[PDB]
Amino acid sequence: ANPLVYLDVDANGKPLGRVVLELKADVVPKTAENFRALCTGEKGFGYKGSTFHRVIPSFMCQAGDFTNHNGTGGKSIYGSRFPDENFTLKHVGPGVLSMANAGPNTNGSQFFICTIKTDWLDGKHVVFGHVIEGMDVVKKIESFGSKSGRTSKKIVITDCGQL
Ligand SMILES: NCCOCCNC(=O)[C@@H]1CCNC(=O)/C=C/C(=O)N2CCC[C@](Cc3ccccc3)(C2)C(=O)N[C@@H](Cc2ccc(C(=O)c3ccccc3)cc2)C(=O)NCc2ccccc2CC(=O)N1
Repeated sequence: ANPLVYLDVDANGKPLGRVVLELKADVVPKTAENFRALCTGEKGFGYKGSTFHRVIPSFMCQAGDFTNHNGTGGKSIYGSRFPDENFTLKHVGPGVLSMANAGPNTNGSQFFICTIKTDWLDGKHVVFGHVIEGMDVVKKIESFGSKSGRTSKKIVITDCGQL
């Protein structure tokens, strides 16, 4: 079965709730495993305590830069980056979970959750999961974003793991 993982998120130290994500290990096993292991911290590093550092209304909420917390960093469980596994799954609508990158073959740890259909990212960002519960939490995160992506409050993944 595809793994389910969670992100528990605060805004300014106030809980927003839990996002439940299904990882499509059937289609993108390697990309799904990276995210799963970063949620559990099993390699000695991962998402716990890091932030949603770029949140753009009517676009997406981006997180996972646990080295620099600013969108320039992060790393994968396989090394500093790994190639795009495939582009099979598409940016079909809100709730899509997809890998951030700095161009081709630069997947590390940064990821995003879409709040609209981001079809122009098809073939450029590897989709690997979807929100199955807590989309309302994602909408709360989105409400603290801005056109530049700078957040109005400190949005923190206080805990995460595998369900
Ligand atoms: N209301 C409606 C609004 O509609 C507007 C629509 N806007 C859209 O379509 C927009 C239009 C185009 N602008 C953008 O690309 C926005 C870019 C942006 O913010 N920075 C700020 C952060 C830094 C930069 C540049 C930089 C500087 C140093 C090192 C690396 C990059 C630029 C970046 O690029 N960092 C990646 C994140 C990442 C991910 C993984 C790694 C990594 O492991 C690694 C990389 C290399 C070697 C080893 C490891 C590093 C960085 C970033 O953030 N990628 C952008 C992104 C992220 C998620 C989803 C999509 C998109 C595309 C987008 O945003 N496209």
